[PDB]
Amino acid sequence: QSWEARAETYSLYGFTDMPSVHQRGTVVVTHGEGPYIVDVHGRRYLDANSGLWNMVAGFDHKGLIEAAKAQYDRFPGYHAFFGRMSDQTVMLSEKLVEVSPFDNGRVFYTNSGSEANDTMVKMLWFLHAAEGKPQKRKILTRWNAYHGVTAVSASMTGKPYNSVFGLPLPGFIHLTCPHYWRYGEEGETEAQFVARLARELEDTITREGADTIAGFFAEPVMGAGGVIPPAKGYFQAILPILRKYDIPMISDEVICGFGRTGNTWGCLTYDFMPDAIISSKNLTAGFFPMGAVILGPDLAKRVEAAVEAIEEFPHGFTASGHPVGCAIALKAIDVVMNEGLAENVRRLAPRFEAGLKRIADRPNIGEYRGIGFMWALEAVKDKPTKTPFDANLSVSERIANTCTDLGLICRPLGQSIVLCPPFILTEAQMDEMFEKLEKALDKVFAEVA
Amino acid sequence: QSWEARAETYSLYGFTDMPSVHQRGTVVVTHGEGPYIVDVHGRRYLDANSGLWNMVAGFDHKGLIEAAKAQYDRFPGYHAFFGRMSDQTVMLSEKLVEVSPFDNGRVFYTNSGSEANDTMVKMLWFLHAAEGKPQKRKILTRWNAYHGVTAVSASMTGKPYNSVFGLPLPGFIHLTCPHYWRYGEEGETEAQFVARLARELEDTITREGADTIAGFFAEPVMGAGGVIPPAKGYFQAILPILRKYDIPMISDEVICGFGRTGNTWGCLTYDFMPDAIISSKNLTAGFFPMGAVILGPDLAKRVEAAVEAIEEFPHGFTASGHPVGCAIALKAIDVVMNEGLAENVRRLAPRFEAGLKRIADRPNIGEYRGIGFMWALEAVKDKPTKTPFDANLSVSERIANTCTDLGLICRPLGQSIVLCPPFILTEAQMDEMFEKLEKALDKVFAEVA
Ligand SMILES: [NH3+]CCCCC(=O)O
Ligand code: NA
Ligand code: NA
Repeated sequence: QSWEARAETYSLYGFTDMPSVHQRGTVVVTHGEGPYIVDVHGRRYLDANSGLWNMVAGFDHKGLIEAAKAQYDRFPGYHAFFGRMSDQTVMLSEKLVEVSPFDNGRVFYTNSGSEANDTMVKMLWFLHAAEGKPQKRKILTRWNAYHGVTAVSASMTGKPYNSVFGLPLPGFIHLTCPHYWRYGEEGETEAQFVARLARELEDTITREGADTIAGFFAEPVMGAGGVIPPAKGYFQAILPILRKYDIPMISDEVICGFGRTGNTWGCLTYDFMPDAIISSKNLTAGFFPMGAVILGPDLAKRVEAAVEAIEEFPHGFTASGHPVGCAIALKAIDVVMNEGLAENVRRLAPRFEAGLKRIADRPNIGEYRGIGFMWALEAVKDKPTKTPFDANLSVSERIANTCTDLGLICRPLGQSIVLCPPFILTEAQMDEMFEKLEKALDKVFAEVA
Repeated sequence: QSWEARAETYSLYGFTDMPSVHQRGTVVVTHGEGPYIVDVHGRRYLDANSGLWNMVAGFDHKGLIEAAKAQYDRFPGYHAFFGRMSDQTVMLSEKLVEVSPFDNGRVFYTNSGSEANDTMVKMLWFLHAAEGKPQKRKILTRWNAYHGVTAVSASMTGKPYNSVFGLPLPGFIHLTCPHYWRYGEEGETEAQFVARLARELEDTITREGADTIAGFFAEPVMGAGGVIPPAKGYFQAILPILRKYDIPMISDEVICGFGRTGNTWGCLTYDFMPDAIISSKNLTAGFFPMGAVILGPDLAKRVEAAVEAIEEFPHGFTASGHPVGCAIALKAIDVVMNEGLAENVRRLAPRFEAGLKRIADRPNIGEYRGIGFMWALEAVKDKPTKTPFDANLSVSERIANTCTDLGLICRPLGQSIVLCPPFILTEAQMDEMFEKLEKALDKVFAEVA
């Protein structure tokens, strides 16, 4: 019984290309060092995807390892219901409101980012109903958005593949993605593009009626949708319209939270104030499953009041507010902001951007894009016309597979080659990643020209 | 700035009475010992609730503590997507199929039971759609059922409190609860009761159309709905009907999995064979957030064939199949099943019954119920007629409160008192539990009767 065999026999794989995994075998990982992972055959890889955006401190950070173990020595498990919670919970809440852009606020916990978005929607429904508008339920997101995998968070996610579940559910509207390169019109400037989306939102609000719309969620920079920075002035045009019609604005900071963008929050980087923040991933540097909904002052007041009218918030997850996870997050927050990880991103962003600009030079890259330590190259069959490769060429898989074969974990989402390495990444490691990526590109584009 | 005050300030409370957490100190917890917890001032309490059903090994178990720590030392975090996963992940999937009632099958990972129920539903929509019936979407559960708090899992839950959210969503149907004592009609026997719910199921299927019904979910014994064993023969009547009409049966084993009913699974205790299992909570003895969906032979083959047709299953949570969680799970499973914990439940269940049997003697306990290490006492004003006390006497929230005063954590649910202590409980600690409870009951029934 090999590892590959055992894996195939018992696993139902999620987000796994099945013809790749049948033909190649599951890669079974035993440990890591810095930004490297090592499999059971001893084969070693530079994971330029931070595992899954979240391992910003690498795969063996001593401080974080030591922090987790200490909390298990102290108090290994508990909950946050019935008027009881850990000291460690009370601590993170306090810490989180502080690092947040809000002056004061409140914090509710989940296990995943998906749960947090799901919770956020329910909070909105609860809130508008208690404030006299039970019909105020619709949820606005963007095409290419990714907000998670529960029925609701998947309805929030703007991707063709949710049709296999018969989603989105009624009440979830997808507006145009602010990706200027893809969706900008013949001879339309970036400013004209941003004005068209401001206009498109208002039309939607007119079409549906503000009294039926409960919220607007946005990632500051779109992550799993393939690293899409917003067109210039998007949030500046977008927010006032939402204030005008009394539509809560929620910032999904699950990827942008704590550093990847060049700041503590994506909404800092793009200079807007949300009514609430959804945080996860980096929150624990992938050491423990944690999610957080951070309500800004206005929603905090309103939710709090709404609760006391009824006497209980009948919502919550078994492991939410976990002593271990809260401890880890404190340490992770401290490590990122005070032990140089976030600054490392700001420092190396210029060089990272220089590498991609060099790489984008060839016939089959349409553009490069991103910010800080989150970036993507777009593969095209024809550059002038912007036309993608045929589905049957499986260009995405070829690139992933070839990268893996050269010792580089790089995961393309669609025809968007994504790079989101840990923050602990050294200039030499960054060179390693580029050199490996380039070879992969040469090989694949020549197979496929 | 006290602990109580810093708690109130930054925290949003889940499943918490606000009139009594504002009234009494918000209890902040530092550590534990065996089945006892210690707060920030130094008071000890016997937790007859295993934290939240899940701390079956107690709060300071040596082995689990070291297993958790050992894994942080070896590989503190990863994911299970894109053709990769940790060695821990593969061992756990193997061990879950073995330890489950299924001979063979497949495992999908979540962080919580709510996530896992939400997932199972999505799987069913996916599967039936792939097999040519996209309208097969409706989900059957029972009144009083508890399945989670995501929009979908809360819709599955049969509790009036979800109306604050405008839930249940369309498609979610609650059958009568199999609680003979409460829902048995005058003169009607238990055998007749079951016969009637059987008829109700078939009438519901006939009326909706079997092609529109995606699955049937049940807790073998209902937990957070107040510890309810099914009327005798229920699952023996329910199953044949579900099979006659091609409706997948899912056993929600989130509370009942791994020992609490006196067997490895609730479904073994009640001698029925489901099509898939939802597991969480005890899986990690509460040490880590983990959920699992274990598909039996038929649904495994069928889901895999559907995934295969489209080449990728577009579902998964970032922390799914986490290396630490799996390593911890793997250890909890071993501790419960091989180190006496499950066995101790069987050893002490008749003594547990004997205690409640005596307590239920009072004119104010209307009934005891449960099995293994999960029990309820139901409070009543008049025993002959089964009328409860008036709601405004908060007769349960008192017993819970005066219990906490006496050093016993005990959860009130409606008019009933719930006990589900850790599996490690000694005979002496069990008697301490009864001692402290009888005193609480004496004090509260004196006042209220
Ligand atoms: N956070 C999970 C990323 C999922 C990637 C995909 O859409 O293929
Ligand atoms: Na702040
Ligand atoms: Na088995």
